[PDB]
Amino acid sequence: IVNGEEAVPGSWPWQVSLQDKTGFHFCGGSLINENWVVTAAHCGVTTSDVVVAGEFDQGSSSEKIQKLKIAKVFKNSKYNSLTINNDITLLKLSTAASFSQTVSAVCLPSASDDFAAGTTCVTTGWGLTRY
Amino acid sequence: IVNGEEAVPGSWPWQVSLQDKTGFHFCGGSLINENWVVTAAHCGVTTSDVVVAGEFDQGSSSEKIQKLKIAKVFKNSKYNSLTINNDITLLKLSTAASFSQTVSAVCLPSASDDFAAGTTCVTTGWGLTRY
Amino acid sequence: CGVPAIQPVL
Amino acid sequence: CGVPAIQPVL
Amino acid sequence: TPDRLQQASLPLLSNTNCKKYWGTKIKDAMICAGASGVSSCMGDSGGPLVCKKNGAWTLVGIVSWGSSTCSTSTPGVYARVTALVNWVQQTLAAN
Amino acid sequence: TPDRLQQASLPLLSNTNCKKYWGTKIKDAMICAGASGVSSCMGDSGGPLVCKKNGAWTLVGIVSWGSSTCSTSTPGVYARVTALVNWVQQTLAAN
Ligand SMILES: *[C@](=O)([C]([C]C1=[C][C]=[C][C]=[C]1)[N]C(=O)[C]([C][C]([C])[C])[N]C([C])=O)C(F)(F)F
Ligand SMILES: *[C@](=O)([C]([C]C1=[C][C]=[C][C]=[C]1)[N]C(=O)[C]([C][C]([C])[C])[N]C([C])=O)C(F)(F)F
Repeated sequence: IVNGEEAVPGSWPWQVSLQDKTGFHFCGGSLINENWVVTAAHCGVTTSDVVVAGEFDQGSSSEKIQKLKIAKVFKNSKYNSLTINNDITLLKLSTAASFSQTVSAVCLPSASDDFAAGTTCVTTGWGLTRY
Repeated sequence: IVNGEEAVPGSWPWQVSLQDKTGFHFCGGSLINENWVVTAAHCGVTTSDVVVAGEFDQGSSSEKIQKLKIAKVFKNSKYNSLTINNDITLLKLSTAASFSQTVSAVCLPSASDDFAAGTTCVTTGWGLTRY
Repeated sequence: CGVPAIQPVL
Repeated sequence: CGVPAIQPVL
Repeated sequence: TPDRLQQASLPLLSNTNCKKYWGTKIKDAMICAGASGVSSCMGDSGGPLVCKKNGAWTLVGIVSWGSSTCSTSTPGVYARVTALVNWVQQTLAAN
Repeated sequence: TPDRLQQASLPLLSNTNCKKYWGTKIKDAMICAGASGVSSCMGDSGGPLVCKKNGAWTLVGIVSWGSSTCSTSTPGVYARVTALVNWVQQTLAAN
């Protein structure tokens, strides 16, 4: 995120980090419950990637993080890789996340919900902070 | 403004301050040219009020400000004081503002312009900074 | 869901 | 009109 | 009021979405913005709401009213300049 | 990428206003936000766009794509969760 602000640790409890065997943070994801991860399809997750939960600082050696194995990758077949339309993949965990003060689920909308233009919403991430 | 940021001095060149004989900043206004001030009708301007231009800090004794007399108050008669509908008054100056690096006019839209929802616009002021 | 145990402060 | 001689920085 | 000139960036909303907050109070010559984590407050009235269009800053609203309390979760109500601009042209023209 | 978790508040825009920036690139299952002075960037993909509704944070977008450059004047494109949520319900249901 460009022009963000540092979040209050443990405050976006559903915010996971996608990392590779190497330990490289490659995309983000959101917990929708204890066994299930939501992310983009273009992030190209595989079963050797690790879902990392309860992170604030990828630099810390002292946080109580969970490194969780991916069992299955559910790529929405309505994903149109040329278009980048319907960009969503579900990731089923091999080991259920343990819910805590810092690991929790985000709520999902029902398909018939309205989110009007001009509404102030919030985005989180470990994205480039400057281009 | 609640949660503002301090502006770069002289950067909102059209931004005037409405003050009373007392020197009290009571509302804001915008320069639309050298002889003409736009503000709200509810601000209840009178001819003994002073249009103050080129201000940054009402606390300074050292800015090169212009204290300009009001000649006429043009209250939009479509102003509906109960409703607060059509809240606009024009103020004609007795002495023309001198335009400079810090005193300039804002552009006006044509009536047929579109300003879409979700657009990031900017507001300026000397308003309460905390309630 | 949706109610962090530690309040996001904006 | 509309182009300050000193750039507003946001 | 602060001594120093403040500024804030914020979003225009629709009247529709706006009557989700203010209802029948919101009329045609008024335009809403904020509910973003910023708010105009007592002392800002008459002051501008500017949007840049084709490189220049256009007066799109005049600070009117909103949350008694300057709640930053409540959208500010502004005068809608497009609806009043002919009056302005008509006034500068006569005088 | 920064070590520390960042956040940013920003506005949803309409698809319409959104094709004022991205045009035919903007499809039905995508939702736009930003162009506010903030931008999502490389490294944010898959991450959330949350809006609070009736006291709780709802997943309204999934960080998808935008300005090659993370321009903060260019709106970010996100996945639109309302359009994909039945697929999610259908998936959790089967497995
Ligand atoms: C204006 O500076 C204030 C501005 C204000 C207050 C709250 C939210 C946004 C902007 N205006 C008022 O207090 C007005 C006055 C009438 C209704 C137009 N009313 C309210 C409550 O918003 C001031 F009037 F000079 F203080
Ligand atoms: C994503 O983190 C980035 C995110 C991004 C970049 C710019 C603006 C907003 C968000 N996504 C990309 O780089 C994507 C990839 C395909 C098109 C979905 N494309 C672009 C250009 O936005 C990342 F892919 F992990 F870096």
